[PDB]
Amino acid sequence: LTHDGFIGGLDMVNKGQLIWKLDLEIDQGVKMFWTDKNHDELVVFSHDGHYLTIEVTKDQPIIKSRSPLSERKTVDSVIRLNEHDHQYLIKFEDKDHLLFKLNPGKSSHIFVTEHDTNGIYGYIIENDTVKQTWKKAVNSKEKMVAYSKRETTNLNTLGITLGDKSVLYKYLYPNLAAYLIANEEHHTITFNLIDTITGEILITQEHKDSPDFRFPMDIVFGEYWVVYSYFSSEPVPEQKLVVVELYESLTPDERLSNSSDNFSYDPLTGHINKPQFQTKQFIFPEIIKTMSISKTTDDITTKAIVMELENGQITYIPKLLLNARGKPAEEMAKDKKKEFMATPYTPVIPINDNFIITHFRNLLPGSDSQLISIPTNLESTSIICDLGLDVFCT
Amino acid sequence: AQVQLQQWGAGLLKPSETLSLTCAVYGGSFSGYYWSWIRQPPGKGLEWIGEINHSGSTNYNVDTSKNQFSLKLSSDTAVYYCARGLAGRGYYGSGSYLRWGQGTLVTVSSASTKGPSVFPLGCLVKDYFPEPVTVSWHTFPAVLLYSLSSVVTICNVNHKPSNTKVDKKV
Amino acid sequence: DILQLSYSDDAKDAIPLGTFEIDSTSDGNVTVTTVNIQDVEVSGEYCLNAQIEGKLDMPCFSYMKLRTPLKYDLIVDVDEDNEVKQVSLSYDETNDAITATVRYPEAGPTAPVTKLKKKTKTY
Amino acid sequence: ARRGTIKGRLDLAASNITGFVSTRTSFKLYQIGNFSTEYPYTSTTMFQDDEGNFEFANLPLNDGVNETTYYVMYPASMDFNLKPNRILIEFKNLENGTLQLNAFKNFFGREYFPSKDITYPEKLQSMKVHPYITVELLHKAPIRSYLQARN
Amino acid sequence: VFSDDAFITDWQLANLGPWEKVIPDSRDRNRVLILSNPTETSCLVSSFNVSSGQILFRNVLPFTIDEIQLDSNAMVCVNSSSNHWQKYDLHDWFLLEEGVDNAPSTTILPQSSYLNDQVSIKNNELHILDEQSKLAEWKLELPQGFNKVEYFHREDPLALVLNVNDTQYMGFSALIPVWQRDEWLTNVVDYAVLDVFDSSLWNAYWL
Amino acid sequence: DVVMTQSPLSLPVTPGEPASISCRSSQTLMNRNGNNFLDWYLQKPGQSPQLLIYLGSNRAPGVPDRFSGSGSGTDFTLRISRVEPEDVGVYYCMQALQTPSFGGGTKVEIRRPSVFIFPPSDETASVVCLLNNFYPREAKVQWKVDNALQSGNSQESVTEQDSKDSTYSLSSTLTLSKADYEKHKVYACEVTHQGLSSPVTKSFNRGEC
Ligand SMILES: *[C@@H]1O[C@H](CO)[C@@H](O)[C@H](O)[C@H]1NC(C)=O
Ligand SMILES: *[C@@H]1O[C@H](CO)[C@@H](O)[C@H](O)[C@H]1NC(C)=O
Ligand SMILES: *[C@@H]1O[C@H](CO)[C@@H](O)[C@H](O)[C@H]1NC(C)=O
Ligand SMILES: *[C@@H]1O[C@H](CO)[C@@H](O)[C@H](O)[C@H]1NC(C)=O
Ligand SMILES: *[C@@H]1O[C@H](CO)[C@@H](O)[C@H](O)[C@H]1NC(C)=O
Ligand SMILES: *[C@@H]1O[C@H](CO)[C@@H](O)[C@H](O)[C@H]1NC(C)=O
Repeated sequence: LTHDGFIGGLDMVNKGQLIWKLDLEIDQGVKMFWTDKNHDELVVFSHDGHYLTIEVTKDQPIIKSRSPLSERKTVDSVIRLNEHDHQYLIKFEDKDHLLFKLNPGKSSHIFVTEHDTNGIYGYIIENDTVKQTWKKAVNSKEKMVAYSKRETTNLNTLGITLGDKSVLYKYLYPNLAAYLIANEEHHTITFNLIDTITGEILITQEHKDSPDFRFPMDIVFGEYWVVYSYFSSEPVPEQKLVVVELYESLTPDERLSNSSDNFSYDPLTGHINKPQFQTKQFIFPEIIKTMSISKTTDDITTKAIVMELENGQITYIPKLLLNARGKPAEEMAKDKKKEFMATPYTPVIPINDNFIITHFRNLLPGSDSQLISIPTNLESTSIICDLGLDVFCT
Repeated sequence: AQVQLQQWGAGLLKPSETLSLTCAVYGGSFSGYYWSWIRQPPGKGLEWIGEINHSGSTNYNVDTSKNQFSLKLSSDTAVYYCARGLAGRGYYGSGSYLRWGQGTLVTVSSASTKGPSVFPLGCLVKDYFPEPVTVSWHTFPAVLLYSLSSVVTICNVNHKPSNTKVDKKV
Repeated sequence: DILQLSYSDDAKDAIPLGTFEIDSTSDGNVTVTTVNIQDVEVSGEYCLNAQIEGKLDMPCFSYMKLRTPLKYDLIVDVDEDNEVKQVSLSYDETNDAITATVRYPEAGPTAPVTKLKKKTKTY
Repeated sequence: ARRGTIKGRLDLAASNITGFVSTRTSFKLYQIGNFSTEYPYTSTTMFQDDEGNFEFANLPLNDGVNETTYYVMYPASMDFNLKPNRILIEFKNLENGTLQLNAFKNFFGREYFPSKDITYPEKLQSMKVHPYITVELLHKAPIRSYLQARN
Repeated sequence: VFSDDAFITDWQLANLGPWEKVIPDSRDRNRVLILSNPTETSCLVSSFNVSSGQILFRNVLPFTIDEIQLDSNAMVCVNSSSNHWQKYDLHDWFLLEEGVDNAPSTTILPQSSYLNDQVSIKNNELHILDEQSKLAEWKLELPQGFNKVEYFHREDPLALVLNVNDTQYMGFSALIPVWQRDEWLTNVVDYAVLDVFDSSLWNAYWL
Repeated sequence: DVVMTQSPLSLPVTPGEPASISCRSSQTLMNRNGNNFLDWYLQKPGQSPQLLIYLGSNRAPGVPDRFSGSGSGTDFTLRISRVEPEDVGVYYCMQALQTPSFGGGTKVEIRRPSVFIFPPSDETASVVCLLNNFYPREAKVQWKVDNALQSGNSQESVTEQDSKDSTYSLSSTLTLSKADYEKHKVYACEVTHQGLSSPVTKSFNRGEC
């Protein structure tokens, strides 16, 4: 979907010959959704407040419907609600929220959560209505900067092991988001790892390391770990990746309150376990615009953090080089307790050109671009696509 | 028709003042076209040429926003269109106006808005001011104070100058 | 620095729930005192309200399923300047009441880099 | 007010590379030390000439008793690998009244100035800056060599 | 690992968006500068051989388009809030010079004036007219679409460029469609995925 | 300063046939290159103008094949291969040499009768008489109560032909106060019309409402 009004099918093979192109009359595009899991009928939203329903076929498409929304208002964004219930949430500028019952597509609470630079809010839907559930705005001088939620994950391993078959039980709580606050004159990049349901903070980590606030900073939320990156000076004027890894118990063998036979914990109430964390950071040569995570259908391989730089270059570095609880490698030498083949902490990550994708391509991504990871089969391989001003994949 | 224009204004302006309407662009190729307005007085007529360029080309019978691509003009009652004109000649333009604006209606009167009072029978709306009222799920022109009806062949009569949003069954 | 804490129905009113005070005794150590807590029947889903007259007013900072044997640890959060920054609540088994803790930001590593050696000039 | 001005030229003469593009390589400047501007100064330049001149100017400065301003320049090439890979810029007052220029040749991931307690620490290597700051490709691997080959 | 499938597997598209300004080049006369996709903080400036789709280089510069003007050529640009100005060389985008004291000079870029000189489209079909002796050489059908002629070069390395449809763009030379371009793909906001795919007991034994 | 005149002010033409509409100007239109700079437009009601021809005889993009033009100097012509009822609305000339004015007004009238009446509203008072989809173009609406006519205070609105059946339509409203309106019981809208033979009236008592 273009920023203008146009949809079109691009082939992932054959060097992206245009499979088909359809023109709208919406005059700017905001979002795309498959109306059902069948992947046959799209709904596409106007900037102006119309929506179109389009029939994707091997033939050229047909506009099977155009219609207004309930109120002809300008729309800021749309958040995908349930596949089965066929609901959507629309955030209008003027900060007005609309529940969206689109079509048949021919207690049981739902929680949905949205971010602005003014704050992080949270919202709950009940009884065909939306209600504010809480609010968290930063103060005047402050400004929320970077945000990410927890992408859902298919589960392989409930715990990270040690050399002597001992287990640390990586922390798996699904209702988490993480975010940044930057405050002027404090020069304090504050990191919070917030329960996105309730609002409890669980973690604070500041850095009075002379941040810049002028270079990009970004946050990505992993399987059991979080990475956010910023630029600052006091260690050195260099790009900085910070990794925090969330564990049930820092003790070598403890499953803290995770028995699951029939306990059936409640997040809404707040009797959940709370993690302990271990954090490290690293020294990086080049300024980082934006980060995301590789995937396949099953979260098997190393999750292979992908980075997009200022120059347009892309680079992937594995998850494993970013090991919190790493050691500076004098104390690892037959230190049996650490891990199986623990790669050391090694804060200086030099750039290795072998990693880089777009080997000699330019790939001007424009001011606002996104990285996405498209799963495939053949789990050694994954698609990562850079959509925005320029399109690119690999 | 994808690359199309949009119109802003106010519903009532008194007699004898300049008349503010503001276009808006959601399509490309601003620089290379001549952008003009048109007036259509009710009474079977249309006339305007106020064409402009990215650089000053003012030529009246007109402001532009290259940052926002929202061209603007401040000068009697008429229907007011934005437009898009070719730029064939050097500093003259080449007419050929296509992909028109969707229209503002302007009643140049001293009187004030009056929300349309809506009355079942199909749907009828009594004498109201200004025009127009827009019905949705047939309709003749409103007749002079303006009164307007719609037949069924239910009645979401809606009035932007009054912001009166009234729904009724036949 | 007085804080008042109150749950609200969000339609009827904010019904008061407790009162606390924040004193900066030492050079760089704030602390909380429970001037009084006013417990009444609490059961079910409620939205919280916290207000320190002067500095802070967080009207809806959290939402929990509350119960009258209040067994929560109330994390008020501070920073290098002795000013309240946030207010939030977690569950701790051992209190049978509301007890409050002030928290400093648990400063990050500023992890190390290679350093210049010690007289690698004539050695 | 008196300002600084960076002069420099990446050579591309010892190399025979002349089918280069000059738009994919970018020098960048940052300010760290003793700055009162409520944001450290920063800038980014492109090339000037085929022989490769690049230049910053209108540089803010500290003034008074040996008043220092620490700039750092990032020599990089996205098509080559530049041997310096990091540059320190040191801008102090002379007691005579003139402003002294000194630069140094750091590398990625070491402290710039010593840690304020080491007695007689090691000092970074300076480079001759009469004509200009002279940045260079790697002698031994001038090319970035993104493409790993099988075999 | 990479050398075998270096360009085979990697798959890049370059988009410029709908043109706003196009300026011929001081040297390599089958070459221009392409200005496109304005934004409130910056715009897209690139260099391009006209006789192909071969983009020579691209840059995002932090100026609204109006600052970008020729000299008094050397493509002068002047910030308006401050007095900051950049002089960039057309052929190789070298930043000839910078200042804040004063702009060197400016010349607002001229309008097309292509009609009355080189252009006539009379029988629903285009004819290139010589200014004198209007013999209607190099005539060409109007396609189903036509919006504009972007550019035309009458010199020895002849080239003509048409905004035929809103998003389709055709290059011509001495008529013959010489190359084809599509810039509907210049900015995508949101994305979705569609995949493609292929296409009692005793009786069971025998069948 | 150029004044442009459209020859037919109304051109009733049967569906199907070829036709032509002429236009003239004071000055000459002819560019040095050989362009005339005269454009032809269509406006269906309820819509922004739509461009048909851009040089007097060429065709602009996104226009059907049926339409074409001709002419030069001071006179120019639109011409349709086959007339169809969809192309109903006013047709306009325009010159682009200097100061376009949109002088024109060709009103294609390809037409060379449902009666509806609904009861008064609860509230003053308005009864609606709608003559919708009448071809013959000629109807007059008056009102009748207790054998007395009331043609005064009849606010009428006539819209043009349809694009599908080419049928003219109009509506009439007779507005009285409740004091004025309600003193009589049964009301009737009566119409004199050309397509039918004998005048037709639709009358209503209260009944449902
Ligand atoms: C900065 O200024 C302070 C005095 O305010 C001085 O002690 C220090 O040496 C200067 N340089 C740096 C790098 O801090
Ligand atoms: C510079 O340093 C010298 C060191 O001896 C000192 O005497 C002098 O006061 C300083 N002043 C200036 C202006 O550089
Ligand atoms: C005067 O300044 C110059 C550099 O500009 C310096 O070399 C010289 O030593 C200074 N004079 C004295 C007496 O130090
Ligand atoms: C410029 O582009 C044309 C079109 O493909 C190409 O033939 C020509 O070789 C290019 N110029 C150079 C110097 O390669
Ligand atoms: C000119 O420089 C000022 C200084 O920051 C900047 O704010 C402004 O955006 C620049 N001009 C333009 C057109 O961006
Ligand atoms: C413009 O529209 C035509 C007609 O729909 C179609 O061939 C295509 O979209 C465009 N044609 C060209 C030649 O660009």
